[PDB]
Formats: sequence, structure tokens, C-alpha cells
Amino acid sequence: GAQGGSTINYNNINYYSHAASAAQNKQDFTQDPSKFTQPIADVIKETAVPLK
Amino acid sequence: GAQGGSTINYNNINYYSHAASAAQNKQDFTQDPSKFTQPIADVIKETAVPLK
Amino acid sequence: GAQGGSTINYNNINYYSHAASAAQNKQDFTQDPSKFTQPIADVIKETAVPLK
Amino acid sequence: GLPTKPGPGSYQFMTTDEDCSPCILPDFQPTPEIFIPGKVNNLLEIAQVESILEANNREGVEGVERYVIPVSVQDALDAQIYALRLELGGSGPLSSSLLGTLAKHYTQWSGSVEITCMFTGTFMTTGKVLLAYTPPGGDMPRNREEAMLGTHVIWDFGLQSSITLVIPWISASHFRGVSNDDVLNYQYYAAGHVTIWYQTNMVIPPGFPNTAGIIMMIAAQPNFSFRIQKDREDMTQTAILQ
Amino acid sequence: GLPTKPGPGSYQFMTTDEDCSPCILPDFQPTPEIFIPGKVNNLLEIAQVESILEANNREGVEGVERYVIPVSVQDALDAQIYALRLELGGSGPLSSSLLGTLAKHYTQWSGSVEITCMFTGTFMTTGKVLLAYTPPGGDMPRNREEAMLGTHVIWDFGLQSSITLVIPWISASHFRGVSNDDVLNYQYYAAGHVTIWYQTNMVIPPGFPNTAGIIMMIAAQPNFSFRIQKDREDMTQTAILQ
Amino acid sequence: GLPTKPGPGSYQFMTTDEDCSPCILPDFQPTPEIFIPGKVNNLLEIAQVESILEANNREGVEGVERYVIPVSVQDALDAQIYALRLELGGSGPLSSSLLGTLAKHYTQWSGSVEITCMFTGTFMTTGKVLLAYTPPGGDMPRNREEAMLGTHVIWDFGLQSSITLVIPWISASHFRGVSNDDVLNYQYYAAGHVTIWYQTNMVIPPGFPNTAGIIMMIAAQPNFSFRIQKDREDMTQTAILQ
Amino acid sequence: GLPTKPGPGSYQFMTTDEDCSPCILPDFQPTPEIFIPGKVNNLLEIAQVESILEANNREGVEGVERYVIPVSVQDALDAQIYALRLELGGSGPLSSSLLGTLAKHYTQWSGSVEITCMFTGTFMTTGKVLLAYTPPGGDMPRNREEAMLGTHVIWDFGLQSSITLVIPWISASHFRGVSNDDVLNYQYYAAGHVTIWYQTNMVIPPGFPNTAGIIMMIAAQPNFSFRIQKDREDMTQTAILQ
Amino acid sequence: GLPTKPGPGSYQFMTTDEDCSPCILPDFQPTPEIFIPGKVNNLLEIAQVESILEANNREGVEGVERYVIPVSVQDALDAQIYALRLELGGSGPLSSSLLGTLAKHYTQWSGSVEITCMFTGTFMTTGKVLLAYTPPGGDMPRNREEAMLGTHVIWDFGLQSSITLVIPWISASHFRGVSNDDVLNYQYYAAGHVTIWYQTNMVIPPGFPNTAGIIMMIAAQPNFSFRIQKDREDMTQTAILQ
Amino acid sequence: GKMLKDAIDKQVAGALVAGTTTSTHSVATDSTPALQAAETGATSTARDESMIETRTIVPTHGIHETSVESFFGRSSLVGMPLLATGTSITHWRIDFREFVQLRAKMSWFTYMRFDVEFTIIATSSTGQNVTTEQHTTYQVMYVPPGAPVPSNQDSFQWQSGCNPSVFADTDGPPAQFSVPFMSSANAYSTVYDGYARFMDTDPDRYGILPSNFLGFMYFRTLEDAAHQVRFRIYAKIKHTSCWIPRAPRQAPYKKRYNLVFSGDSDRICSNRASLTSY
Amino acid sequence: GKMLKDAIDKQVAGALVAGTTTSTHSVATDSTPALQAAETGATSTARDESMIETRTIVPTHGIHETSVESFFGRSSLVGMPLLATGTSITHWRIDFREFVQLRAKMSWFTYMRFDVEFTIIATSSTGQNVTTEQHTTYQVMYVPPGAPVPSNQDSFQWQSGCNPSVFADTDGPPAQFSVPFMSSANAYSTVYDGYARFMDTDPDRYGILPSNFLGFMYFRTLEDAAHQVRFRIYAKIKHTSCWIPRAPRQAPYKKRYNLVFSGDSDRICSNRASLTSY
Ligand SMILES: CCCCCCCCCCCCCC(=O)O
Ligand SMILES: CCCCCCCCCCCCCC(=O)O
Ligand SMILES: CCCCCCCCCCCCCC(=O)O
Ligand SMILES: CCCCCCCCCCCCCC(=O)O
Ligand SMILES: CCCCCCCCCCCCCC(=O)O
Repeated sequence: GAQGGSTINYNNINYYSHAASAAQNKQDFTQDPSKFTQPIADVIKETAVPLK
Repeated sequence: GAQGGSTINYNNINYYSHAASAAQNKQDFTQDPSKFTQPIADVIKETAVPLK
Repeated sequence: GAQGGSTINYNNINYYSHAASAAQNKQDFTQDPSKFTQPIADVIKETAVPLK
Repeated sequence: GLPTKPGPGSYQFMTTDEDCSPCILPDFQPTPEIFIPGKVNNLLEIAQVESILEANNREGVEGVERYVIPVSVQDALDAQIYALRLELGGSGPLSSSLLGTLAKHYTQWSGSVEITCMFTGTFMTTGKVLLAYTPPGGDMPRNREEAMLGTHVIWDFGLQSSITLVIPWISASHFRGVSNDDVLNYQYYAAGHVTIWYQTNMVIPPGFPNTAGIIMMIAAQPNFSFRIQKDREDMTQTAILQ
Repeated sequence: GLPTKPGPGSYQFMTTDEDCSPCILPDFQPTPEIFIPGKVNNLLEIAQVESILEANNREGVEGVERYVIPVSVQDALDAQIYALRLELGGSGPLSSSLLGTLAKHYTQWSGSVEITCMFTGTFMTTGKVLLAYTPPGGDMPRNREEAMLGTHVIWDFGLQSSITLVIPWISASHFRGVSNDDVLNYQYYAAGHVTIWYQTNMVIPPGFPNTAGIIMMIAAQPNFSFRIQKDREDMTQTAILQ
Repeated sequence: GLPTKPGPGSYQFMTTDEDCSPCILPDFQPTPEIFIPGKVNNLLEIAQVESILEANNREGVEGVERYVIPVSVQDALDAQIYALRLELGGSGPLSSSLLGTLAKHYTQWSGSVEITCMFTGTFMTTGKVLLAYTPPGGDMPRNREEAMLGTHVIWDFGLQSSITLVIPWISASHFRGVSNDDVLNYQYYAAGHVTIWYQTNMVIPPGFPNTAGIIMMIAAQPNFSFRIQKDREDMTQTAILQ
Repeated sequence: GLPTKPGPGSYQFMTTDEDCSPCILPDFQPTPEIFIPGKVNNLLEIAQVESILEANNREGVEGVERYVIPVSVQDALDAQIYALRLELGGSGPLSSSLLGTLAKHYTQWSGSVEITCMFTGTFMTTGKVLLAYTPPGGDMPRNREEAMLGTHVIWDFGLQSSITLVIPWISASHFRGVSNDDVLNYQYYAAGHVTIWYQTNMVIPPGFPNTAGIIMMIAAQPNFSFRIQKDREDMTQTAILQ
Repeated sequence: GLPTKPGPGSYQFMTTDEDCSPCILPDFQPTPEIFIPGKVNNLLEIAQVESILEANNREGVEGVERYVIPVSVQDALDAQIYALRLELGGSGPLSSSLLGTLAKHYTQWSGSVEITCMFTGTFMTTGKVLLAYTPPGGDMPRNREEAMLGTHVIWDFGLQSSITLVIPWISASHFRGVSNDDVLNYQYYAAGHVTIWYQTNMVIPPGFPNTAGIIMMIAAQPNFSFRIQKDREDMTQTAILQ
Repeated sequence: GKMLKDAIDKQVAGALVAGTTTSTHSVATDSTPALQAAETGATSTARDESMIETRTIVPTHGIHETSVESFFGRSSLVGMPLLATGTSITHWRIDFREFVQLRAKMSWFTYMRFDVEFTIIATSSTGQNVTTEQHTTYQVMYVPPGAPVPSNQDSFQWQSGCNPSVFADTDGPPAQFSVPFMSSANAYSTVYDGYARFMDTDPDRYGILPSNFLGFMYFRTLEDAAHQVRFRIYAKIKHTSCWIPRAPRQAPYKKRYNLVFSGDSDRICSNRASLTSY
Repeated sequence: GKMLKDAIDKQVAGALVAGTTTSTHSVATDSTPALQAAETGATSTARDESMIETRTIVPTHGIHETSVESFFGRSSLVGMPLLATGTSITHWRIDFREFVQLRAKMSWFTYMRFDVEFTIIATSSTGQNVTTEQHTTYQVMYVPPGAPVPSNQDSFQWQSGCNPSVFADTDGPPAQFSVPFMSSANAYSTVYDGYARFMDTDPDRYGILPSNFLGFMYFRTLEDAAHQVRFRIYAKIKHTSCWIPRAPRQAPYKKRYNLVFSGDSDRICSNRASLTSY
């Protein structure tokens, strides 16, 4: 991308018929860390005491 | 096609003059299974008795 | 040029940065033969006598 | 010239390539396409056509007779007529049918299958038959009491000569393996059992033939498909044909 | 550089390639095109021009005389004048004509052909002739009774010196094979028979020439075409020409 | 043909190439994607999950016990509980954690780290603990007086069982080297010290266990990242697996 | 990578290629173009400039004297002054002129040529001269009676010192061959004859020089061109120059 | 595949190529660019900075003293202080300066140069100096009478310690050659002479230092440029560095 | 541009398999979907939903790997002529019947209209058939019926003024070329119930349809070979129309130009000892 | 054109790391961010700004080198079959378990859906394993489960009418090809807590999920090899979906088809003599 900073901007051009032929995907996809870090029924806000 | 599910979507680009040079056709064409499965003058609907 | 007669018509496409990389120029440039054939202060028309 | 970088895979020949290539006869103009009946666009149109199971595969039965399962007057109740492991691969009776021979060209399959049975006894010959499909996990059902717990149809011999047992696609996964490759444990894909039982008995008037036949037929339902072409096992050669 | 993958067929030379290629004299400016009479754009313009059949191909006839079929005063009724297997290939009389020599360069043909006959007897010489075309399936017609059952014209000698028998394209397929290649059974493409018969007789005044001639001529109709270029059989060399 | 100039790097295979390449099965149609819980799009979602430090790495401690730092009733004031060089590389206790094992695959790191400690003594067991982070330049702090001069938290044992010491990204540069490669002097990237001290003492009722434990846990903060993939040191093989 | 098929002519070097090619100094910025008098864009600007024929090519004449054709007082009527085969190739007098030396670099030529003659006798010296151009087909004209039948000018010596005989492009074809290549029969392109005759006589006052000179000059007309570059015959070397 | 014709120069590596090439780490995200003082975009910003001439290059002078030209009380009139051949190449005093060391990397130069001189005598020390630039064609000026005929400045020692002699670009051509390559006769590019003379004398109070110094400094003007990178002569090695 | 739009065909494989609708129990004398009659020649019409209680299933599976194009659209070996060093010449008769895998795949249909991509791999070896080095051009000449065949390596037939030829290197990339549908007929025929000739019923001309036969490929090296060359000829069938499906070949093939089979043991699937156990 | 727009996907890596807000001192009984409870199973919520006084930091660092695509998106060795000269045939069973680096990278997840780019480098050598010259075509044939395997170099199975093959030269550029996600399942499984078969609990079928196994690659030279050939098979995983992260492998791998480990000394990190000094 002739460079913004940490932004790689790519035009993936597949020359073949099957999508599997395309090169690797460069998108950043959504991160939901809280399904692993906060996997609890009741949210615990940072400023609260956790138990009770 | 950078992927919908089971849809392969291809732009066949022939570089030569004769159509025979083109790569293989990826269209799905119409299926008429009933010219082989129901090859009978009188249609028999599924819920009816076949004979008489 | 898929042919007009004696007209060669070319699109010179240079792939490199420096103009010196380009292929040879196919333009016909102006001809001024008279700077060499008639290099004289006073024009002498064809039908006149040259001296005097 | 345009600067390029040929990469890996240069000059290889892959048999499944989809590339244009120069025509050795670029001025040729073929004969027109005429109408012909029965144009096929997809081999699953063939797989939906019923064909006869080579069902009477008992050692010693040869020829056309392998196509008729015996059905007799029974002297005991709830007897078994037939047993068949549901398999598109291998070498059992389904393997030589239209669907089975197409499955020989493919590695994976999905969808419902139907089995149509036609009774061939005399007009006066009566009977009722239980056709069962048992999903996998265990063995072939041992008695009609166990087989009836599965998917099953009950067939009354009469004017309408034939019955369908639809073997529905019942499966942990979207696809199964066609083959039973042992080293690769493709028995993982065991697809269950088909068994046939006397629901009442075959009954005849005095002095009639005490034996008749079922002609079993099989085909794919419209929800069926195949993946991964593969070489047919039993179409071989030891020499170039001359 | 642009990433590329050269594939199979790289660096091959095919004689029928249709590709642009660098000009070794890119500044050259050719002489103008002038008008010349008789410009040809398609060799089927030549094939529609009549040429003379080397029809009198009997063993012992040499030179110009091979171009005149004898026609005589008959002493018997319904006699045969000529017989010819309809073939663009091989080495019979049609093979050396304009149409036949073009067919030597091609593998397949389709369309109607016409044969124009010119009588060369004296003004006072009369006659009627039957020209027959027999579609394939059997042999050459044996008598005028059998030949007349086919396509045929009946020719009266008179002021208009010439006649046309149009041999129409009558064929199971859209195209036939030019050649009669035996190993390949191209006799499959047998195209029928042309025969000539006396419809009445040639009659002369006393002491006239009792023998005259037909000059046979052949050409393609406008519905005719050729496919698949092929090498001419009889244009050979054993050494480079010096 | 289009004139080209293949350049340097032609026909090379680079393992990090991002190029399209012909599919050996161009007609294949994969099974749909179904919902599965816990989809991961980025390995820093794993690095933000707490894992247990193999913190009790004293010679002779084996198994699960390496996960519990001893904490005892002290007979002297201001004693030290624990000492740990802040390092994502090497082979010390951080190296076997989730964050440490991810760091084994990367060359460089940036961001804040947090350490969560859980006390495991009886309900009746009390104590106060000082957790210190010392930025680099010198050695491990020798006494609690020196350690307190740094970033530090003071932990009171109580109903809320656990504490966090956030080790903030304090650094001359935007990134540090994961490894401590000696020949390359990667000790340049020394990242400081973590030490644990008795702030008061562990106090027990008569006849209770005089020893309890801290389970240390570590994870990355949301401002953390890794660069430059590299091979994992301790995942080796001497032979192909059979 | 983009699938490609390198074809025939790959990696060849043709000396007349018109292709772009990478610059070994892509940041260089040349000195500006300044005005210089006498810029030439096309070598036919040079060919239209008159130059002196090495016309007095008689065996034994050396140096500057080869540029002056003798003209004398005649003692007989209608005598011949000069004879010259019209040829841009070969090695006769036209071959060393500006037009002739350009023709050495080319294979084919077309257009009109002019020959300008300048008399160098004394002011008091009189004469009339016939300059003839004979189109090809025969030999050089033998007498002034035969030469006058062609294109010709008649020159009167006087104040205007010079005359032009325009040799017009008279030719069966649009172009001729420059060379007289024998094996290839390029004498096919014979372009005719130029001859000079005394129309009256050279007359002098008593005791004047009885011999004077013509300086012949030649150039191309504006309708002239050259095709097909070719190597110059007489610009050779047996060794690399040091 | 797209038909192509790789041409000459295929697979060559030119060190000045300007081509894109695959990145071995295509997912890497570098550290941000921070502000740093003194960013340089073009090495002619360095060439316009004054640097000290190694001007006192007399045999036997070592070290820092090579940077101070002696200036003394004279006992004779119009004496010479200094002489210097104007040359960016070679090995004389200009060659080791900032401008001279940049010129070592380049083949050609154009533009005006300035020389700034700083007097270092005591406050009480007076003098007047003539600084001359002589365009090429002859030798170094022999006396102050000859040198004054050129471009010159006259310097009065005083509060403003320094003077500039601007050596203007005076040249037949737009560019000169940096080097003095003998085999190639690059003395063609001789650029003239710089000389320094006593315009009056250096005068001192009784018992002061009778010798003081000039520190010569040189830089390029804003109209200056370099072409054609070339290897630096005096930056060599006989072995790989370890 | 629109002119370049002519050379591009957007073509889509997105046909799905049939889905499933939920159904409930049926107790009636009205609708009897399970009763059939195979005598009509129609295949059963009964579906899943009418035989058991089904759930709903959204269709997700494609059918494209069994489209006739995909089934035939790959390369297969069809000819393996060996060029010896004695004459440096060989040929291959052009048909897809020497090698059984492609022939058996074609036996599912009666008439087939297609184009062909041919691919030729040349391999040099010693007399003991071990790979060896040999760089040489070879020539493949299409010789159609009625064109004179080359008899030697230096025959002037290899001029090739009218026969198309391909020249390639033994140790270069494989030669590859396409071919349109060339039959005089409007399709090719996989099977022929007739005679090659009128006035002839010789068994050797039964089942021979000469409109399937477009002639010969002839092979020489451009110099005399130092080692034997094996050409492997691959064909990929493309742009395919198919009519009239058949019972596919089950017995092994025995001859190139007819359907003769052994038929000693009339069975295809394997045997068991009892129909009521596996 | 829009049709060519279909073959281009603009895709962007511009996700940044979290920044830092300035904070000030806090003296209260209201907000206690440092008090945690690890018993819940939640990771600590405390951040920098709530524990010390922070400055403001604008985020500048990307995260893309740890995206699952980037982490798996490079080629790794997965198979090294050796073709000897005695039979000139070899094969490789297709799975990513012979070589430990890719296997250990995959062990961070349970289920993985991806495509594959395969790259094959062939190298010829002598019996003493020194590089040597040998120019020959080789054939890699995909043999799926149930297709008959070639038994020799000249077996007619190499016809390849239905198995896909790649032909390339030993001394040419590397063969390379892509593969879609081929499992009958909706993802691959890195670990399997079950049996390969019903009615069987043999230890050798524990942990064996046969839906990960898509068959074999078979390798011959097109002539009989003069020297042994080593094929190196590289796989790059692409278009990657990952679910359910795991504790990554820590003990060395020992067997190809199960997780057996030594476990003699229960520790991973190195030891020291005292917890209060380094
Ligand atoms: C042969 C058709 C040429 C089309 C290729 C154009 C160049 C590829 C696009 C690359 C896009 C991302 C590059 C970048 O900005 O970093
Ligand atoms: C040299 C001209 C470049 C034109 C080729 C552009 C790429 C080919 C189009 C491929 C279209 C189908 C790809 C896909 O979406 O799966
Ligand atoms: C890779 C980009 C393709 C662009 C090249 C298009 C063809 C070159 C243009 C040639 C123009 C002059 C040709 C002619 O008309 O004689
Ligand atoms: C070499 C260029 C022209 C060659 C023409 C090849 C066309 C082959 C089609 C074969 C169709 C019939 C197949 C068969 O008879 O079994
Ligand atoms: C050669 C073309 C078809 C080959 C298919 C290769 C697909 C490989 C996927 C492997 C996924 C399972 C990995 C494992 O079991 O460890």
C-alpha cells in the first residue's frame, strides 16, 4: 500500500475458478476475548468486588 | 469466489480464437430426471395408487 | 495496425520508470530539406534565372 | 517486456487443470447440434433411476436368478427373508447397481435412498412382509421384534405389486465415506442395516408354487449427492488393448 | 514482476498457431495494393468452376483423348455408355479435376455436385441419353431399367449442346469422408453411382462418323464445403529441389 | 505473445508466499460451516486468558506441586516470598504458561502483563503481602525496603481471594526481544523483576496449618502484541513419527 | 500467478526488436537539449543535397581530377562527351556520391533523380550540349541521333553556368533493386542510360584553352525513397581496431 | 494461459533494478515513525554545509595542524599565501572534505562552490589578503599581478572574522568530470585555480606572535549537483571483516 | 471493453440438492404413497416426508461434481506409443479405447459431443527402461484419413505443409493442444449396432463406426534417437454433451474394437453363504 | 469490469492494539479494581489505568501477525517419502502428524476448517545420499479411500482417469496445488475422544477420527529411476477457521496416531535452587 502505519491493504486477485485457489486472507476479524476471559453469567465490572 | 457456500463462480477467459480452446464449462445445467424416472404417458401422483 | 497503406501506428508502452527504457520512437518528424538544399539569403524561385 | 516472476508449479501438468489451450485447428466449424432424445446433464439423473439389486448373492446362484430373492410358504412364525448391510461401497449386492456403480467412481455420499420391492407370485398368492432399516451402532437385527424398533414399512401383497421402503439419510455427519477402507477405518461410516421379515406368511391355494420371488430395486432420492471422484476398483487391465 | 505460472505447452511450436510475433523489419512500408482482376477470397469459388473429367480412363488411352467418352451408333437397345463411382477421393476420374484436386487437400466434404455433359457429334447426329445417379447401398446399376429408378435426367442432343445432371447431396450425415481409407473403413462413406445409358440410340446420316464424344465436366454447387486440411497424396519428393 | 521479462526470484518457493495456485479439485463443494462455540480469530484472545505459572520451580518439586508457592508463618519481619525475572523467553516459570508458550512462537513482544495471585490458606488464616515490579537497570531487589520503591500492590488476605499486580509496559522502546540470545546480546531487552514479600506476616489460630499457598496466574493485557514468528525451541524430533 | 504459455521465439535476441528494457541508471537526469543548427530528422534530407560525381573514372586519373569530365574543341560533328549507366548500386561513378553512398545502405529505391552540370571554361568559351536519358531495354545509345529519341535537355553555355537534366522515375514497378546481384539476376532492374553529346561544338577565341570541364552533380528529387537496410559492401575490417 | 514471449534480459539480476518483489514477512507491522530532529532527504543538503579543508597538506604536517594555513609577517611585498588546483577528484585537499568525499561517490559535477576563510590571529593583528579564482587554460598564477586579473575578493582582517570567495560555475559545458582519469584524458575537465596572496601584509604590535592561521572552509552553492554514482576509491578491504 | 467481454463467459455452479420439509403422522385411507407398481417402468414417487415423520432440512449440498462436464472434465491416458531407435518413428491410432478407465467412464452414455485437450509427455529411457538423458525435438503430426503416412524419420511427408504438427522438446514442458468436435456425425457414438460398410457383414466390421475415427498421430524425433522415447498421450474431454445413458460396462474389456467379454461366471457382486446373514 | 471485480477481494489488516488513557490518583473506599476472585473462572478485569497513574498512549501496534490466518498461513514440511530405484514407487499417507512443528501449532485448537496449498520439492541423490543429476518426469496421484493402489511403476492404475494427478520434472520448478476443505465433517478435529468404529474399543482405534483421513498420495517416476528421489511435501494452511483453544502440547510427540508421552519427570520449565533468588 505504498506506505497510515500498521495498515496492510491488499487486493487478493484469484486467477483460478475455485475459491480454495485464492491466496490467504488478510482481513482482521472481530475479536471477542470475553467469551474466554469473562465466561460468567453475571458481569463483574472492574471497580466492583467480584464475590457477593 | 473468495468464499454463499456451494457456489463456485468463475470467469472463464479464453485467450485463443476457437471456442474449443476455452476451459471447461462450470455452469450447472437443467436437470430433467423425469424423462428417465417417470417416462409414462399418464402421470401418477405420489399419493395415488399407480395401477387403475 | 491490422492493415491506409504506409501508415505504421504504434502504442509504445514503457514498463520501466526511466524514459530511456522506452522502445524506439516511431514518429515521422518534420523534414526541412531547404536548410541544406536552399541555404541562401535570397530565395531563387524555380522559374527564375538564378544569377542576377 | 512486462517484468514477471514465474513461481512454483511452473510447467506442471495437473490432470484437473481448468485452463484454455491453443486449438490445433482454429478454423474448423463443427456440425450443428441436432435434437436427440434423452440428453443427460448430471449423473444424478441416472442415480435416481431404479435398477435391480443383485440381491440373491448366495454362493452357487448364477445369472439372472441372482436377481430374485426367494420367498416361500413358511412353517414357522416371524421368519427372516433377507438381510443386507447398507453400503454403497465394498462388493455386496448394492455395489453392482446403477447407484452402486456410480458410487464406485466417488469417495463420499449423502442423502436418502429408496428400495422398491416387487412381488412375483401368482395372483392368488398372498402375504405380508416387514421391511426394516436399522440405524448403525450395533449388528443386524436378530429377530422381527428387534427389527421392528427401527424405521420400517409393512407390505401387503395385492394389486399394487410393489412397495417402497425409503431409507432416510440418518447420520451424524453431512457426508459418509463410500468405501470401507480398513487401514483408514472407514467402518466409522457404517450406515446401518436393511432386513426383510415375514409379517404374516406367504399363503397359497392347494398345489400352487410354494416359492415365489421378490425383485429388489434401488435408487437415490432427490436429496442425494456424491463427492470426490476416484478410480473404479474393478475396471482394470493388465495390457494395452489391441 | 507480475507473478505467473507458465503451464503445459510452453515453448512448443504448433504449425497452426494463431499468434502475433515480432517483426524483423518493423519500419518497412510495403508497396500499395493495386487493382488486379480475378481476386480470390475462398477456394470454393474455384470449386464451383466446371473442369473436365479425365473420364475416358481406359487402359491404353493417353493424353487429350482421355477427356472424351466414346459414343457410338448402337446395334442393340438400352446399352450402357459410362459408369463411375461417386467419390471425391481415391484415384478415379473425379480425383484429377479441379474439385477432385481440392478434395485431395481436405478430409471431409458436403454438398451437391453437378455434372455437365457436352456432345461433340456432327450437327446432323442425333441421340437421347439417360444420366443416372444411384444413392448408395448396393452396386452399380446393371441395366437401364435399374438405373432409371434413381435420380436421373434424360438428354436430347440438339442446339443446346450440353446437359446438367445435378447429383444432389443425399446422405445420412451432414458430412462424408473424402478418402476411402481401408484400415479405417471409410467405405462407410460410399456416396453412390453415376451411370450413362443410351435412351434411344445415336443415329447418323449415311457415311457420317459413327463415333462421337461426350466431354464430361464437373463442379460443386453453392451448398458445398470441405473440412480438415490434409496432405496431398500425389505431390511428393525424394530429394530437396535444386 | 505478450513480451515479458521474468526476473530474479523466478521459480523460487518461499514458505510465506501469498499467491493463488491452481486447485486440484476445482468442482468440489465443501460441507457448510455450522455454528460451533468458541471461535478464535486471533491468538491474542488466548494470551489474554489467565493460566497458572509453574512458579514453584525449585529443584526437587515435581508435578502439580510446582504450581503452589509456599507461604508460611514467619518468625522474622519483612521476609521474601518469591522472586522472578520478568522474561517471556528463556526457560523460567513464565515460559511454560499460555502467554509464555505463545511467546515461544514469536521473536518480539510489547504491552502490559498482569499477574493474579490466589491465596489458598484456611478461612481463618490472615496475612498481608507486598507484590513488587522493579524496572530494569539493576538486580533483583534485596529487601522489602528496596522493592517497595517500584511499582507495587499490597494484598490483604480476605473474602476476595485474589489480587492483581499489573506489570505495566515500561520500556525505552516500542518492542522488546522475547529471547535472551547471548551471542546477540538480547539481555539488552531485560524487562525487570517481580518479587513478593511479607507485608505483615501469615497469622493462624492455634494448631492450624502453618503453611499455605499462593497460586500465581499470568495473562496479557489488551495493549499486548507479538511479532516475528519463530520456531519453538522445545518441540523437536529426532525421527519421523510412525 | 497468472497462467501463461511462453511460445516460440522465447529468449531470442533480434537486432531489430522494438521493446522496452530496464534502465541500468533509472535516476539519471540528462543535460538539456540545446539549440544546434542543422538538425536532421531523415536521411532523405541529405539525399536531396547535390554532391559531385566521381565522373571522370578513366583508368589513370587520380584525385581531384576525377571530378571534371573533359570537354574539348571538336574537329568532328555530333561527338560524344560522356556515357553512364544509371545505377545506384555497383561501383561506377554514382556509387561514391552522397546518394550512392546512402544507396549502399539500402536494398531498394524509387523516385526521380536530377543531374546538375556546371561548365568551367573561360567566359569567352561557348558551346551547346545534349544530355540524354534513355529508358532501359537496349544498350547505351550509339550516336546523338539515337540518344535524342529519349528524354533529353539541350544546354547552352552562358551566364547561368549550370543545367539540370531531371532523370524521371520511369519504371514498370514501384521500386527497383539497388544492387546488380548476378546470381539473383538483379539486372532485371536495369534503369537505363545517361549520355552527353556535343549539340554544336565547344568554340574558343584564338589561343584560349582548348579543353575545359564539366563538373557533374547528382541528387534525389522529393519523390525518392529507399527500403531495406543492408550492410555497406566497402566498409570492412580484418581486425578489431586498436 | 496467456501467450507470452520472454525476451532478452530474462532472469538477469541488475543491481539498480526498480522492481517489486515478494515480501518474506507479509503480515509484519513495523514500529511507527517517530519524530527525530535532522531528517535528511537529499545528500546535497550535506554538500551545502561548510567543512574544513585539509589545506596545510605540506609533507611533514600531521594531525589537526593540517587544517591551519600559516600566515606570517612578511618582509617582502605581494607574497603568496596559498595555491590550490580546483578539483573535486584526485587526492588533494578538497578530496577529504564533505563536498570532496561526496564527490568520491559521483562521476560528474556542476555548480558554484564557495570557500570561507577564517583568520585566527590576535585581536590586534591586522592584514589584507587577496583570494583569486583563475579559470582554466593555463597554469597557476605566478604573481599577484596575474592572479588579480581573475575573479577575486580582497579580505580585510577585522571584527567580522571570515570572508567568502565564491568560485562561480564558469565552464564550457553543463557538467564536468569529477575524476582526473589519465587514460581517459579527464584533465579535459580542468576547472581552474585558487590562490591566496598578501594584499598588504600581516602587521603585529611589538612582541606578538608573528605567525597566525587561516582555517579554510568549503561548501557547495544551491546551484550544485552530482551525477553517476561510482565506487569510492579509498574505502577498500583485503578480507571479509570479522 | 465489450470486445474483451466476448472472450469472457461468467458461468456458475450453484445448483443445490433437494431439501426436506417437516411432516407429521398420517392415519387415512386417502393417501397411500408407499404403494407402487414397478411394472409401469416408472421409478417410485414416494419421498421421505410421506413415509416417516421428517424434520425440515435446508439444502446445502451441491451437485456439480456429478455434472457430465465435471465427470469427464479431467485428463486420462489414451495412448502410449514407443519410439524405438531403429527407425525413430511411431504412431498412435486416435481413439479412446486402449486404456480402460476412460473407456468405462464413456460407457455410461450412447452419444457424446465434446472437445478435447490433448497433453503429451515424452520420456526417454535406456533399453533396460531406466530413465536417461536425451535432449531432442520431436514432431507430432496429425495425419487424417487419406493423407500419406510417413515411412521413415526423414520422409518428406514431415514437411507438414497441410497436416498440422506440434514440435516440442523431449525434456521440455509437455505439449498441449485443444481440438473441436470433429465428427462428420452430430455426436460421437460409444457403441454401434451396425456395419462399417454396405454389401458386407464381416464380423470384423460389426460395431465399427468409422465416423468416430479421425486418423493418426505420427511421431518422430527430428534427428535419429539415441535412446527410446515413450510418449504418453492424455486426453481431457470438455464442453460435453451426453445423450441416452446406458447400463455401464461391468465385465472387463478384452479387445480394442469390440465388446467381447469372458462371461464364464455370471455374477458381479461377491457371494455369501446365506441371504439372512452377512 | 464487474465480472473481474468478482475475482478481487479487497481485504484489510488494520486492527490496532488497545491504547492507554491518562489516570490520576485514587483515594476512596468506592472503587477497588485490584481485588479479584479467580474462583469464578474469569480472568482479572483490572487494567493499567486503575492500578497506577498512567499517561495517555495512542495505539500504534497491529495484531495481524497473531491472527489465526497469519499464524498458520505459511508452508511447513508434512511428508518426506523416498522413491527407491528397486520399484520406483512410493506413497505418503496424507495427514499433518509426521513432523512436529505443524502438529504442535495445530494443537492450540480443537476444530480447524481450512484449505491447503501443497508444494512438492523432488531431489535426486546417490546411494550415499550425495546430490546427483537426474532429469525425469514424476507423477503424484491422489488415491482416495477405496480406489485401488498402484503396485508397480507400470501399473495401469497410473492411467489416472478418475484420480487427479500432477506431472512435474525432478529438476524443474516445484509442483504446487491447492485443495478445498474436504472433510465429511464441518471441521477437522485435532483431537478425538472416541473410537473409530462401532462394536470395537481396541486401543489402536481410540483417538482415530477417520473423517480426518482423505487418503494417499502415490509417487512414481515415469520411467524406472536411475537414482533415488526424495519428495518433500509442504503444506500451507489457508482460509482458516479455528474453534475451541486448548492447552498446547508440551511433552514431545512420540507416535503419529496418538498422544502418548513419556511423562517421567513432571515439569516443563527449568529448575532453580531457591524461589527467592534467580
Ligand atoms: C495481470 C493483471 C494485473 C493486476 C494486478 C495489479 C497489482 C496487484 C494488486 C496488489 C494490491 C495490493 C498491493 C498494495 O497496495 O500493497
Ligand atoms: C491478464 C488479464 C487478467 C484477467 C484475469 C483475472 C483473474 C481471472 C478471473 C477468475 C474469475 C473466477 C475467480 C473466482 O472468483 O473464483
Ligand atoms: C499487459 C498490458 C497489455 C497492453 C498491450 C496491448 C498491445 C500493445 C499495443 C500495440 C499497439 C500497436 C499495435 C498495432 O496496432 O500495430
Ligand atoms: C490431432 C488433431 C486431430 C485429432 C482428432 C482427435 C479427436 C478424437 C475424438 C475421439 C472420439 C471417438 C472416441 C472413440 O471412438 O472411442
Ligand atoms: C491430494 C488432493 C487431496 C488430498 C486432501 C488433503 C487434505 C488434507 C487435510 C488434512 C486434515 C487433517 C490433519 C490431521 O489429521 O492431522
